[PDB]
Amino acid sequence: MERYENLFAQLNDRREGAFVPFVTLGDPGIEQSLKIIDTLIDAGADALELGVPFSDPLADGPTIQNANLRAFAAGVTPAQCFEMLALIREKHPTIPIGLLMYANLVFNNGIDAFYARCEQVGVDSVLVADVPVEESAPFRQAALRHNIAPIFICPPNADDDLLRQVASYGRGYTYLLSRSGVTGAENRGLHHLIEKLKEYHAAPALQGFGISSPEQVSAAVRAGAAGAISGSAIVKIIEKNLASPKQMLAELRSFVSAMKAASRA
Amino acid sequence: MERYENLFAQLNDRREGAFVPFVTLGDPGIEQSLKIIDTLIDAGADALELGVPFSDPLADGPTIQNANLRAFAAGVTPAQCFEMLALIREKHPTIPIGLLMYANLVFNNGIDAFYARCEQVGVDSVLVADVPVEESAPFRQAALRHNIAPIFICPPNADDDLLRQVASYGRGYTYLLSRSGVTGAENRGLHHLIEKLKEYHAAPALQGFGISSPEQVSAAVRAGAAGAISGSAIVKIIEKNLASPKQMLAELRSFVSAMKAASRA
Amino acid sequence: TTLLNPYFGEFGGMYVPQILMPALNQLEEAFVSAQKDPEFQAQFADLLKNYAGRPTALTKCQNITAGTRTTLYLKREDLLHGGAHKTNQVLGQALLAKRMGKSEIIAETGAGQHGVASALASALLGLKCRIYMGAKDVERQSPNVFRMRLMGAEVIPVHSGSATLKDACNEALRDWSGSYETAHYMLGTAAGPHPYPTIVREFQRMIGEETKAQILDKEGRLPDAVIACVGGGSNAIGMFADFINDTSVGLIGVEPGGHGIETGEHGAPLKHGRVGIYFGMKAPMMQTADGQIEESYSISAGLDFPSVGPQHAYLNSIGRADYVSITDDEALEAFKTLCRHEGIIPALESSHALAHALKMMREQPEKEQLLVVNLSGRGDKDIFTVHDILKARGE
Amino acid sequence: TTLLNPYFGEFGGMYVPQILMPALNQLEEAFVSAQKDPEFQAQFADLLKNYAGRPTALTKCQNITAGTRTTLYLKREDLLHGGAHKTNQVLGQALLAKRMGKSEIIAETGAGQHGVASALASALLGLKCRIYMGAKDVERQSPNVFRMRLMGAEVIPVHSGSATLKDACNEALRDWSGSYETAHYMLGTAAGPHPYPTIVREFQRMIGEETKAQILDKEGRLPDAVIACVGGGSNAIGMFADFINDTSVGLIGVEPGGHGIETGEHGAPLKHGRVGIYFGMKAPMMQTADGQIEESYSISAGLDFPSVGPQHAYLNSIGRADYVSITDDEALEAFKTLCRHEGIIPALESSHALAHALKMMREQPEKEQLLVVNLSGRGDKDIFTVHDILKARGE
Ligand SMILES: O=P(O)(O)OCCNS(=O)(=O)c1ccc(OC(F)(F)F)cc1
Ligand SMILES: O=P(O)(O)OCCNS(=O)(=O)c1ccc(OC(F)(F)F)cc1
Ligand SMILES: C=C(/N=C/c1c(COP(=O)(O)O)cnc(C)c1O)C(=O)O
Ligand SMILES: C=C(/N=C/c1c(COP(=O)(O)O)cnc(C)c1O)C(=O)O
Ligand SMILES: [N+]
Ligand SMILES: [N+]
Repeated sequence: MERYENLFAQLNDRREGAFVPFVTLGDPGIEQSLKIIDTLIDAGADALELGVPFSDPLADGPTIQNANLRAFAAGVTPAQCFEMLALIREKHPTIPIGLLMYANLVFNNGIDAFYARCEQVGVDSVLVADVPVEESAPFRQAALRHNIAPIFICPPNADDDLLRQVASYGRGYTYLLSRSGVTGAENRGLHHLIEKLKEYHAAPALQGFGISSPEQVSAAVRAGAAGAISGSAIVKIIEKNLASPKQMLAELRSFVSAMKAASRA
Repeated sequence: MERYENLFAQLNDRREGAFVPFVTLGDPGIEQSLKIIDTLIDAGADALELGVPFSDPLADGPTIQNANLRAFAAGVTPAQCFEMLALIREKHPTIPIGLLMYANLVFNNGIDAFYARCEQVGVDSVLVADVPVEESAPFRQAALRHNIAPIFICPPNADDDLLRQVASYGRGYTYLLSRSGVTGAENRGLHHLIEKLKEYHAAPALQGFGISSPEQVSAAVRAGAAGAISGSAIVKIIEKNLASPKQMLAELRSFVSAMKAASRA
Repeated sequence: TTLLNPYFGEFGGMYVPQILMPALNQLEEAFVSAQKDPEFQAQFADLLKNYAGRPTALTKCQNITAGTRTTLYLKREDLLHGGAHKTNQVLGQALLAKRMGKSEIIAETGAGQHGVASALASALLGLKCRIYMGAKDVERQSPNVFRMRLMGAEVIPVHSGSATLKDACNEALRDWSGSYETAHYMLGTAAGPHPYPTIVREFQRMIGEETKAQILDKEGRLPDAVIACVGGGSNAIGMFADFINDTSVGLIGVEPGGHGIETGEHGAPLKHGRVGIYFGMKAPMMQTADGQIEESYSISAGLDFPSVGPQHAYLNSIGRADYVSITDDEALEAFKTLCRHEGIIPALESSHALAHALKMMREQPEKEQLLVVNLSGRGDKDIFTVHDILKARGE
Repeated sequence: TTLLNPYFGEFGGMYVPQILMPALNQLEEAFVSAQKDPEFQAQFADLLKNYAGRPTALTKCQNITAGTRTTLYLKREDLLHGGAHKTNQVLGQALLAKRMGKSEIIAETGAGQHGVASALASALLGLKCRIYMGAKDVERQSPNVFRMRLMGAEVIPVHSGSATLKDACNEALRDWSGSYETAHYMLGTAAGPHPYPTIVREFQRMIGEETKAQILDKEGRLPDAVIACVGGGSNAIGMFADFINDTSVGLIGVEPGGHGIETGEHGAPLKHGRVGIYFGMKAPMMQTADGQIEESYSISAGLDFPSVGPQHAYLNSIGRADYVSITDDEALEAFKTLCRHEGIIPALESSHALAHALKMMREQPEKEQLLVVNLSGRGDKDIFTVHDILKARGE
């Protein structure tokens, strides 16, 4: 499909950046996770980034580490995640859905089969966090074969060759890393990269890592990014309100609405 | 003097071996030690072997180790021992008195001065336990200078050269070791040695180490030894009756009388 | 793009977040440059000789092969400064770190021997060292925690996951992904992303080089087999490397069988896992049907790891090396036997290799065979663990 | 009558009960015969090289002498199998025991390194080993108790006296006086009755021989001084011996100052005791006015001894060697400094020698001097003791 392409064209018209929340599928349970995701969308999420729980998430800090642990405590499996994704797409036909994957979950029982499953449930993109462009050939080939956008990372230490590869190999959006390190709202994190990506006709850039406030969202848009991703800030609201599922959704709605408002220029 | 010479001549006439108890001077206190020694003599002791408490008595097993410790707990010093010896000799003019010494106590403030002190209080012999004949020259010289008999050891592993040296260098009596090891009643321990000593005109032999019963005393006499020494067996009676000073002396008297009776042939 | 091949057949690669690729390429370039730099090689050789104590002895067993036709030598890496083979390649990587202008060191450790090595090299060469160690290992290898801290290293207990080596590896890599500008990640085994499996092999290969020279001097021939325990794979590849082209020499790697392969509580992914992608590499791993990484188990902290270095997976696949497993109880018996009959207290890791050699001898006692066991470390770190076990058994 | 001189000037001799003189004469004869037996020398050399790991490194300090004109080398006996120099002469005495037809070994131990050495040699060479150790030392050197027992040695705690090394010595000698027919007393220091001070020196003298060769190779000259801690005296006489006729080379022995010489709680009889007769020898000892032997004290179990070997008393008397003392706190600072700045964890015994070298440097930092410290052992046995202290101080 063309869900990212359609989204960015609409946002372009409305003079808007995208706001894209991340959560872990099945955190803190399947049913509450589905409600959380519906709340994110109703509150103004332009797209979703959704993590499949993985035993050893090496690009994630403690907040999202503990999200993965909560989902596992609820018995969440990749199979159950794909059932969730199907339900989400059934409810929401146009919102772009991207998965955050670790390589072994994609590789496990066949790379091609993984991307085929993504296509079946209506996923639009897959970001494999521990597969650099250098190792990406079978992943991006399988992705394109099944109409999935493979997402690649433009780090702050990116050189020209990486920029050209990311622009060529990637579809849907380009991930603009705010900083080195791992995910975390505690650690807050470039025009030359944004400009070069546009020169090489890369997919629109979403800034991610350490974005936890509306001011950072506004600033990313001002910089020329097409939008911003926030994960740990969202997940902290879940963690804080485990015993209060009703307040959890209210506070999620308030936060997402505020972040989305800041994307509007 | 000639106290050993006079004793053995008298015993020879009476067809008797000597019975010679050992105790530690000042065990369990000065006053009780003096009473113990008077009891030993009244009960039939022919001679005395008396230990001066030493911090590290390497030829002694646990029983006499603990006798030394008891005397130290009573604050007994070599100076106090010499005061005791003077009192003992004052009471008992003819009984031979031998000291069991460790080398450092003799060497400490002058070998010559030590033997001079022995002479002053009326000691007849000194056995330095950790000075073999090979190292004995300044000890036996000082001993003879002050009319003290230096005692030497004939071990069961004695060769001819040792026998000849012991016979020549020693006075008073020859110590016939029953066995290897250290003092102890728990460990019970030779005619060829007794005969060779007599051939070389050595001082009369007293058997010692592990002698704790009248049968062993009789057997030593039968073998041709001039007598027997018993230490740990005596000291055990002291140790057993610390809270009962009256029974202590009664049991000491009974035991010494029985051991002495067995020396009679 | 790389200067050297990141793969051993299908296995290996550089499966790290994109952020870390320049750090890995920099390290590779630095290594290739150092390997042809006579001054680097001289500095490394001088440290190995005059600081670490190389060459290490090759000891002929005098008693444990009695009545058999096995001749058994022990390569005595237990005599190396620090008490294990880990010290060799740490000295090389620390010199690389200095060469690259890094002032800090990150390391993971399980048995604490790599941690001790990282700490001592950092103290010597003026680097600030922090060490991740699983909380379970902090307890069962406690003497090395004390040693690391006395040498001024920061020791950070890891409570996540199994609280053992894989979890220390995770945290070390997470740390590096944010601190690579000033910290060198001194990976302690022949695993992880390229170039580490290659660098670690090349900085350990003096083990096998010395062994070859020593066995030729003493026996006038090559061994029938060399035998080494395999966690991540560094002491084994260090022993194996110089013998790979000597086709008559058997290469036998010994993974931990734990409570028994059938219990699932082991650390033997090479032979009982399946290929996956984790810790920067494509390699055999213990994993669930779903592709979650399984927790391993071994009585030995140093072997308690659910994957294995890619060069071992490759050497296995082509049949050049053979891999076996040894249980906790087999390793404990080998430990006791070496203590009592040769007067050497071996690391419990190394005891797995010895246990397999003892099996080779006992199963076929009239087979003529000349064997070398890599005695990768001494057992001081293990004596409290082993004693506690040999008390719940009477003994 | 003896084959060799039992005295060093006034000091030494054979002050044992008469029962033990044949055992000592037998041992002397066996030693003299072995010393000219090419097969004995070859067997001893082979064990030292291929089992124990000789020669040991000579390490130049890279950091702790910065800003001074001191060049400091460490003779790395900490790298010897077992972890201390004690292993050298135990291998020689064990071969002597076999030569004499003995099947059992008695040993005393304080730091437990001689105990570990006696146990490992007995396991290797097929001897039954029992070790006396003071109960206080069983506690503060506990890792070595575990090591001894794992190698099949019987460890017997001694509760009499100070429950430290002198009390272990007492019990070992008491035992031998009854068991000499079948047991060899493997005395662990250069003290006791002749021939032990001589035998122990000759079986340790490779320390100084190697040091001389190594320093000539690296510096082209002899050291200005060699520095070693002194308990009974074996590592120091082992370092000193080959330099005694090199009159330009200072010989500096370091006794434990404990809490301070003025407190009376120390182990420095050579310089602060007076001559006495005890443990089979005429030697300086800590003693009361009355001639009772005083209890010593040191933070280091291996130096906690109230006498000293007679050859050291002699070398002192003629001015060939100089003896000094170092307190607990000075030794602790040297321990910390070596750990943090050279990455070597030294025995607390050895730390006394290092502390004095550090004083020589710090007091006169523009004095040109080439120094060697005998690093007689590694500090693994001490790490729990040192940590507990460095917690009651904050740190
Ligand atoms: O707000 P934060 O700091 O929690 O960041 C949330 C990011 N969540 S995510 O799915 O986009 C994401 C994207 C990339 C990641 O790793 C990689 F860069 F190496 F690929 C990890 C997570
Ligand atoms: O009855 P036991 O077994 O207690 O023996 C008591 C002996 N007491 S003693 O003074 O004669 C005595 C005699 C000699 C000693 O040592 C030496 F032989 F080495 F010189 C020790 C004590
Ligand atoms: C995990 C660790 N040690 C592993 C180890 C191993 C296993 O690691 P390699 O497979 O990398 O050699 C073998 N022998 C010894 C003495 C070891 O300490 C560590 O010290 O960090
Ligand atoms: C008392 C003991 N050790 C003494 C020792 C000493 C002091 O002993 P010598 O004076 O005999 O070297 C020095 N260095 C080390 C490492 C030591 O272990 C013992 O291990 O029995
Ligand atoms: N493994
Ligand atoms: N001393």
